[PDB]
Amino acid sequence: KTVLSRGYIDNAQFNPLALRSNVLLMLLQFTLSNLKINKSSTFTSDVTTI
Amino acid sequence: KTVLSRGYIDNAQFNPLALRSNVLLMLLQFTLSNLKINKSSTFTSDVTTI
Repeated sequence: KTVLSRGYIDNAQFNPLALRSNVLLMLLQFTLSNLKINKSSTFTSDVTTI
Repeated sequence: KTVLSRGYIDNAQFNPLALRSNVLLMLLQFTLSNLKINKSSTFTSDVTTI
């Protein structure tokens, strides 16, 4: 319910007519919520079995 | 009962001998009442399935 839904839609509903746009925005938020660098951390040598 | 009817006929009658004039005046009022400009308004789309 990112756009074109608030103000008339019910909490339990979604509007199929505006599906693609809302899906697009949700994916966009998913993408933006991951823009970060993969820092390296400390390491330990393992001695456990295989 | 615009003309020729003020104090000549009863409140429940209409003058049959002055019909043309009264009709003409009534139409004239009808015409003058519609002298307006059809202004625009806020157009919008509907997200409804209809």
